[PDB]
Amino acid sequence: MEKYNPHAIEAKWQRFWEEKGFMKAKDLPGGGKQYVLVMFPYPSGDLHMGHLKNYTMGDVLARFRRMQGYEVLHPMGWDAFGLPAENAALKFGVHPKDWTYANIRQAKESLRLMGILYDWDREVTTCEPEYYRWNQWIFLKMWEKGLAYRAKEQWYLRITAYAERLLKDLEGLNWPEKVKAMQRAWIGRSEGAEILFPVEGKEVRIPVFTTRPDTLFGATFLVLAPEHPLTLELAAPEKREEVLAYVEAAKRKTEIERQAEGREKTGVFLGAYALNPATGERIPIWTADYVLFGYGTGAIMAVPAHDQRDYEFARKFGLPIKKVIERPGEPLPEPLERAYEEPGIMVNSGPFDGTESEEGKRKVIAWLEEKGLGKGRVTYRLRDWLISRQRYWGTPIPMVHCVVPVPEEELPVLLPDLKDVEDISPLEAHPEFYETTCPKRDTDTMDTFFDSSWYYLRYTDPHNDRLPFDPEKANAWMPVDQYIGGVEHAVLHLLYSRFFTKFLHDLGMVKVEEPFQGLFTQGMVLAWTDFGPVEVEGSVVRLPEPTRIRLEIPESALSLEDVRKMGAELRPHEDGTLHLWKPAVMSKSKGNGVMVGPFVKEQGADIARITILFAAPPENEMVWTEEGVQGAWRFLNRIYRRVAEDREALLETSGVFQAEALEGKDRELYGKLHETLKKVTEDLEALRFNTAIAALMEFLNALYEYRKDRPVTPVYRTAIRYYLQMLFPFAPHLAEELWHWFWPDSLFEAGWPELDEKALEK
Ligand SMILES: [Hg+2]
Repeated sequence: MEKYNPHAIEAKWQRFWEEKGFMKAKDLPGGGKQYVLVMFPYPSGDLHMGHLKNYTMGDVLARFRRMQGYEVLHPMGWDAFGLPAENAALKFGVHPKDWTYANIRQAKESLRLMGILYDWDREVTTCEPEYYRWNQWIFLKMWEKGLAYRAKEQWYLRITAYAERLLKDLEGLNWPEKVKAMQRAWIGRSEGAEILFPVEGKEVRIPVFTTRPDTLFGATFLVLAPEHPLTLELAAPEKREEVLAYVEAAKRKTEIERQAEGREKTGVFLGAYALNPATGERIPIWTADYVLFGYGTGAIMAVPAHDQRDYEFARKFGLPIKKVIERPGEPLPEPLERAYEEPGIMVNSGPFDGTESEEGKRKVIAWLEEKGLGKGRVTYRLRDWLISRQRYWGTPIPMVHCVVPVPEEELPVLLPDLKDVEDISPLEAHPEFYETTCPKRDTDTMDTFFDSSWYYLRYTDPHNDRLPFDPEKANAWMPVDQYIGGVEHAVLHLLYSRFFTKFLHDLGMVKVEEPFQGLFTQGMVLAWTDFGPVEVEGSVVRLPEPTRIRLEIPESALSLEDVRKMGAELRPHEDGTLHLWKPAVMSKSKGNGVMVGPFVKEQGADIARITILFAAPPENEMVWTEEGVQGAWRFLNRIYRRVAEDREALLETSGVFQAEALEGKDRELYGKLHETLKKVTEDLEALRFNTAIAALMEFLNALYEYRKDRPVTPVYRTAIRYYLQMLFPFAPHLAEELWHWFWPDSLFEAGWPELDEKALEK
């Protein structure tokens, strides 16, 4: 009897599935659908098992949903723009376009060889004009809606205008809490307050914003930015000269060097005074370079005792320092050597004395609103999105500097046609490019994050040359049911995407306001890596510089316990010394990547898929090991052997039987079959792919145990049929192969087995 052999059968089925177009997505789903999306990769060459873990996950879900009868959209594309292609050009002296298309061909083959099936008709390549013309289109619509502006002097997207919705809409979002929390923390909603300071002898009252209203009684002076309209106006007669000069000198500088840590503290007393609303005390008004006009109201109240910058300023110019916050368990030192910036208890704050700091902010705000001295104001840490880039390989900003927007019908604004590779601001060295008539071209390209903030919508209508996409098509496929990928480092991408969707929704183009209904997070794939020799003495491990550098840690010494805790192990080398080994993120740089092409050629696709899928929960990190590979071989070998051994008998057997009439082991098998179907189905729907495989391994053992006592029976034949259907999503090639031994059509046409509720009883 022969044995399982991945070679030949896999290439056979891969072509079969493609030609049959089983995974082609309909233009408009009708009565349900499933949109399975995996984060598209940067076209940087051949992929390794780390990348394939995500793509395999997507293929499993897609095949499963397809078998259930859903209309499935599982597309692949390329995040082609960016620096990678540019660095390559400067290295190999090749056009970025050529390097990209070559890498695309390789990655595509790697995906195909793993048995991954996409609707390639919906392929997108971001570096193509057919795609980035729509980036420019969207950019104009944002400009037209006041969401895109220029500021000193690059372009920005007013994402902060959606800060509140980006935060609020998270509540109804069914994502992992850890991801939602990272979104919340990045946006950073904070409770603040705008306080009004009356100016002695003047009509004007100076507005000041602060997140520490709890320290109001400690405000000993005000500080206006030099560019503040009140700096010169309030400047006393015998101070206007000095102030005027300072203001001018301030402009000659930049906000970076003004807010630069280390520089000496400079400033000028305006000769004018303000009244502290809380104490009614008279405080001097100053102007200083460290205060910028762009933030808050361009003016701040200074609380030396609780803000280190104000402390240094007060100390340098001899300004009063008043303590109003203390630690709960001890009074502050006297005199004060530095500012105490942490929460505590309010003191020297009139009626607020003894009030806990955080709660005190609310009391003071509420107090200010009642007396009409100030109001609560919400602030966000989230800043606007800087999209301007001085690079060649990117989407050109559709703007002209006569600042006029390029006409919608004149789009796209194509990139210059080089002559040199070193020729790559890059757009500035192209006179025949920026030289145009007013309706000079902008010489900046868009941050590639712009490209990826809506690619999932383009997939719904990839060939539309009139709009980024037809609302009808997009609304039919959206939202994405499961977005697959690592999130640990995708805070921005997720935020930017949600932003784009909400904007496109405001334009009436998208029904939903949240692009990803579900996040299928994937942990990193690791691989045992040799970091170098070490020297051990007692419980201490000395790390030679080369070894320590590869590990990227500050310790030149580790305890045996530290080594264990990090998941490392000291292993004897033939060189006669011990080396420190440890699972490390699989990446080309680390030189620990397991390339798809080579592996599949030497082993197989199903073997790789099972190795990845069974290693651990998808959300957890996993280590690719030869042990896992052999375990995969063993499992596939046993499935093949079981069916091969009973092939002759199975052929002469009918699968028709009466469940109620089953007895003994036959009835026991029927029960186990359906319990397995339930576990596998629910594990798949819950994204617990490793446990689904475990259930299949367990049921395979039950099949072997059954055949010890019973022959090939109708119920057994049905169990084999169901098994192959349940196996298809995980190891599609072997499943399809064995299926054709007894059945005519493809597993894609067999559907998903129907669960028998009653069989689960008792
Ligand atoms: Hg391109």
